[PDB]
Order: sequence, then structure tokens, then C-alpha cells
Amino acid sequence: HVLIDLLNWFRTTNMNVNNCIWALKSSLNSMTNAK
Amino acid sequence: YQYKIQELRKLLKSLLLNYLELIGVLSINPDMYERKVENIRTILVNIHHLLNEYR
Amino acid sequence: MTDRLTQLQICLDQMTEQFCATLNYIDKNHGVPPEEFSNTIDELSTDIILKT
Amino acid sequence: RSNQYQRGKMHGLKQLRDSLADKIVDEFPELKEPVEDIIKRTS
Repeated sequence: HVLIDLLNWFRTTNMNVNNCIWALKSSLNSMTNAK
Repeated sequence: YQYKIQELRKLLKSLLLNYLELIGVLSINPDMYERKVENIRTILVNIHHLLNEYR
Repeated sequence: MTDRLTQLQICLDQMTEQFCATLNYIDKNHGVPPEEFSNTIDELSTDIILKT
Repeated sequence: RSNQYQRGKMHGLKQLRDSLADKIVDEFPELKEPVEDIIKRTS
């Protein structure tokens, strides 16, 4: 579980970062209209 | 009109400051970054209001 | 001749585009060598200051 | 690889905001005081 817990936590961080990047891209795409 | 000019200048300075603070938020704790993003937009939106009276 | 109000709109649009490009570069480049990244960001920040 | 990417991007962002704070202080001394508070708001 030790390796499993570290593994799951690092995975969660990874796709949280990926989701943040995608949200940034979506926000810029949406807000380009208001530019 | 000088009041509007100085309001626009201070709003631009505050917009730059808030952009710096928001990118710092993205740097350290981006999870809540949107909490400031729309805020900055409001200032930008206010800028548009400041254009409306100048029309 | 070009009216200065149209120039002001062009300048603000260019400023918005420059911020979008700078943040896109930051998002897609964070992780490129640190020295080249720092130099490019210094150039972008100088561009921000000049546009201001 | 993901952890190394995270650490590298954290270092990059740290240097980004350090340089930006330094230059904002330089060309805009009147906004120097909030900028440090911004660091206090972030760090």
C-alpha cells in the first residue's frame, strides 16, 4: 500500500496538473472572444 | 476629465499588479487560480465602462 | 492618417494578444533549458513593459 | 518523469515571478510595497 499510496498520490497530482493546463487553454479560448 | 485619466492610470497599475499576483497564484497554488482570474476581468470590464463615458 | 482612438484599440488588442502568447508560452514551456526560458521570458517582460 | 516535470516547472515559475517582481519594483517603485505582499500572499 505504501508504494500504492505514493503511486496514486503522484498520479492524482499528474492529472490535476494536466486538468489545470486544459482549463487554462479552455479559459483562453473562451476569453479570446472578449478580447 | 483629469479624474477619469488618473482613475484609468491607477486601474492600469492595479491591473498589472493583479496580473502579477494571479500568475504568482498559478505558480504556487494554481488550483484556486480562477478565484482571481474573473476578478481581473472585472477590472478589464470596468475599463470598458470607463470607455463608455469617454465616447 | 490614422485616428488615435483606432490606434488605442489596436494597442490594447496587441497587449491582450501579447499577454495571451506569453502565458501560452509559460504553460507550454514550464518544466526547455532554464537559461533559454529565462532569457525568452525577460524578452517577453520587456515587451510587456514597452507595450505598457 | 511527472515528478521531475513538476519540480522543473515549479523552479521555472519561481524564477519567473522573482524576475517579474524585481522588474516591477525597478520600473515601478510606487508599486513595490504590494508586490512583496503579493509574495507574502503567495509564499
